[PDB]
Amino acid sequence: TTPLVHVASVEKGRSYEDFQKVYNAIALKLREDDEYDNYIGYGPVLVRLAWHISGTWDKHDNTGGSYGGTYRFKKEFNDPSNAGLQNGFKFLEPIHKEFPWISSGDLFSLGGVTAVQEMQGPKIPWRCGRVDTPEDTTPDNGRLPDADKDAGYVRTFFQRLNMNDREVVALMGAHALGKTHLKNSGYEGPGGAANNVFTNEFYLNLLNEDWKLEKNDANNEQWDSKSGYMMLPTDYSLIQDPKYLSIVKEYANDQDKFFKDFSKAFEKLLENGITFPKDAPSPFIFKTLEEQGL
Amino acid sequence: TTPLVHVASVEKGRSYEDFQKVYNAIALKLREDDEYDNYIGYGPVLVRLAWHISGTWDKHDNTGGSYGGTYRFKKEFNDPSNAGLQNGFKFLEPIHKEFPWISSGDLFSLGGVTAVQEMQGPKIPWRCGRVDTPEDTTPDNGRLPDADKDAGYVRTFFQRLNMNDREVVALMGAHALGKTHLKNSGYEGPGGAANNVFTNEFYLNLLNEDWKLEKNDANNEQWDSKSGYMMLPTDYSLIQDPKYLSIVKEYANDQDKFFKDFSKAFEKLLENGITFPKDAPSPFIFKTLEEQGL
Amino acid sequence: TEFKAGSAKKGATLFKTRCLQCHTVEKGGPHKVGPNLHGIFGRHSGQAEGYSYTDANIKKNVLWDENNMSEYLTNPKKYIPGTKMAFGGLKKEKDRNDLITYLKKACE
Amino acid sequence: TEFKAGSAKKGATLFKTRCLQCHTVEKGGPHKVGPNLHGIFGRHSGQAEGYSYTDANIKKNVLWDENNMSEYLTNPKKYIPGTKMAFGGLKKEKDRNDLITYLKKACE
Ligand code: HEC
Ligand code: HEC
Ligand code: HEC
Ligand code: HEC
Ligand SMILES: Cc1ccc(N)c(C)c1
Ligand SMILES: Cc1ccc(N)c(C)c1
Repeated sequence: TTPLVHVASVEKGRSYEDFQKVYNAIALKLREDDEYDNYIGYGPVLVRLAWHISGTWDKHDNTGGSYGGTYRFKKEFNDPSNAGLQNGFKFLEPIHKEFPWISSGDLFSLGGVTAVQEMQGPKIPWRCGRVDTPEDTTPDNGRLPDADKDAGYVRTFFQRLNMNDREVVALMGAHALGKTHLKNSGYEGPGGAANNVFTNEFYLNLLNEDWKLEKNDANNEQWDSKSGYMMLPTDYSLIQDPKYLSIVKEYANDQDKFFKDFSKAFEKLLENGITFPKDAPSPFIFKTLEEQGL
Repeated sequence: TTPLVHVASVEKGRSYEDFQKVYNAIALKLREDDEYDNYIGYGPVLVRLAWHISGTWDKHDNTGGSYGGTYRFKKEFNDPSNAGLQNGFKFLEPIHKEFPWISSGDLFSLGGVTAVQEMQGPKIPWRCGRVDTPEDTTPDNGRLPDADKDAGYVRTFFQRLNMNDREVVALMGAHALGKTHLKNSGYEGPGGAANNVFTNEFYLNLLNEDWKLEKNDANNEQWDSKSGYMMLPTDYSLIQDPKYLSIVKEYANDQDKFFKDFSKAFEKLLENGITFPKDAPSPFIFKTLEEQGL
Repeated sequence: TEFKAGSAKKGATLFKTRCLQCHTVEKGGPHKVGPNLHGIFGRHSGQAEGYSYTDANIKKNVLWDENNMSEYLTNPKKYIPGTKMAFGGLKKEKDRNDLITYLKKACE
Repeated sequence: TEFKAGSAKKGATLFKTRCLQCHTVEKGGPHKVGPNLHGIFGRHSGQAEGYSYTDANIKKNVLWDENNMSEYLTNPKKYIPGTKMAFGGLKKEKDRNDLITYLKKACE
């Protein structure tokens, strides 16, 4: 029967100038709603949403992945256990109503892309063609990484997402955006000062901040800094593992190297499980709101 | 020595894309501070500002107009025809600092064009090349019309602006936007329900409402309707005069015609006194925010 | 629910400036440029008596709830093409939440 | 001046939920990722007493008053490129009207 084949089918009569409009609507709503989560913005929750829906992918049976966009169905997410993402969705469906022609998968993939570029991040090529598939396909959770694990778990997990050491250290750079909410995951606190700005501060803190193993009120252990910063054990595992420790120090010295790598990785993650027919156009590169005078 | 010759020279290395940047900045700030004047916005005052600037033109000796764009002090804003315009200048100078390359006249005219289009008006072609001038070029008071006159006054006044009968009934339709202010002009109230949405309500309200002469708190007379509306004596003269009345009814039955003729009239008004070279670019038709996805 | 709850005290001030001129609220309200807004939540579009609606307003026959309202109020001509309601549209979700919060109680 | 001021209360949150992670408000405050922000009005483009500072900002050496520095928080990379000031920002005039008022008073 072979693993599933998800083929990118572009929305009808839709080109670059259409998805740029959607991009803009996302980016402006980011700027209109700045009071979310003690003035952090919907930036972080949108980058996580894209990661989470692209993270259920399984290269062995080609199940899950961003293509499906089946995540609007309730069976998908338990809510909680993956808590915090219900805000990411409540941010997008008015934009889904402004543009009812775009597929769900395309939407919160673009939102994940729009969020980064607006948060001073690198420019990430994005593609259209992901199609909603709730019928017969609703990826069960438990496919997503636990927080309390280590470098062995991370490495063996991301190979399922077809990611090598370099890619997963790059994608972990996103954990400089936002914070952990104790009410959602069981961990509390940010791991950086700039929570709404895409930088390399992540790799800097790991190597330059001192960390103590501390319990939180949710009884789970974590690494906490003197500055008030924190890290997940999965994040802290990256300085524990020598192969991971090498790549970490590189992005700490060169931020531009990280921007090029995150772009390559984060795009790959979004396009995982999708076979693009050769008649499909080159990946879009969207202009930000700043370079449009806005 | 012949009347003053004003040649339109574009700023150094400027094009279409550069000006939409300013347009977008204006259109956005127009949306941001929407609390101004009891949620009417800076829409009307930007339109009026453009009118008042262009309204200083004299076709006899070619003085005034929007070319020079050089007046910082219309004899101070308190008593004469210009009261309330200082709020429009305060809207523009933060936009003028991020674009110090743009001229005053262009920023004054474009700001007028931007407001009309953003208030769902017609598309108004705009041109660049206005150059700033020194002190001895400053237009003065007494150039603009008084509110309480008759149709004979309006006719002979707009002659100086090179505007015929049809071209003034079109422009007076702009008085569907905003309201008169007693603290400013000496007249109080709106002449319509939609003050921040460009329509032909001015012409419908004019001959479908019941108007009666009444004295406001500034002891000036005006035409009020029982729906709470008001019309300047100059506005009401447009149905007193038969030649004006025929056009008023026309725009009342056809808004699409009114939009078409307003654009030609408004563009002409903002372009009076300008000599455009032949190697100069074609007029600009800018994209609105709603067209860019906003 | 997807929409949030705002303030009727800053939702009424938003009504007195942007809506009150075209719309009344309380029982037996006089028909202005727009109809009387009372019992609008739970009734179909353009079903208030004694008012002349455009076709397009009645045609969609949507049932006004607290969410599809905010969709119509951000772009009145986009949600119902051909409507004769002239309004710029609310672009701040707060303004939409605060107003509907007021409209929910004002229009009980 | 041409730039108004806001209430002395609301944006105290906008210093603690927004600018607290970097800037301190007290006399001789301990330096963080940002310098001790006190006496800022009347002082220079990055005095930064006892704190690491790139050349990219004292470039201007312009005093920080209410007027000249209103473009400072709208887009940092725009008014002083190549800097290390990285923050989300605010695009509405109210918030800028606000935060200055507390660092016009508590930064005396
Ligand atoms: C906030 C500023 C506003 C709210 C909230 C509503 N309006 Fe209006 N309104 C106006 C007209 C001419 C109509 C009828 C249009 C047509 O039938 O095609 C309406 C209608 C509504 C409705 C729909 C009611 C129904 O379908 O039964 C709602 C929910 C509504 N209005 C709420 C006029 C105007 C207007 C004139 C200048 C303004 C500023 C507003 N409306 C603004 C609001
Ligand atoms: C870090 C996460 C910051 C946030 C959030 C804000 N600021 Fe900032 N500030 C930060 C740094 C790293 C620096 C200077 C260091 C360098 O090398 O450039 C500053 C500096 C300022 C200054 C000028 C200081 C001086 O001596 O002239 C000002 C006036 C200032 N910061 C204000 C400010 C405001 C108003 C903020 C939020 C609304 C804000 N900062 C956020 C780091 C960070
Ligand atoms: C490419 C992006 C990306 C990847 C890959 C990623 N995350 Fe995250 N994650 C985010 C973002 C962005 C946030 C911040 C969300 C917020 O602040 O609400 C986040 C937050 C979290 C949170 C806290 C959420 C909350 O509401 O408290 C947990 C737990 C978490 N991540 C676990 C993981 C683990 C474990 C891995 C891998 C082993 C991982 N994530 C990989 C983007 C990512
Ligand atoms: C093309 C545009 C245009 C033309 C032409 C025009 N006006 Fe107006 N005028 C406006 C707008 C828009 C306003 C509303 C300003 C506001 O609401 O702040 C206004 C307002 C006014 C006001 C009141 C301002 C206040 O603050 O109360 C007066 C007085 C006035 N106009 C006089 C005139 C007279 C007299 C004429 C012609 C005989 C004229 N204008 C022609 C656009 C125009
Ligand atoms: C800055 C940051 C972002 C995300 C997460 N999960 C953490 C711990 C820190
Ligand atoms: C609707 C309106 C707007 C402005 C002015 N000036 C008048 C008389 C009516």
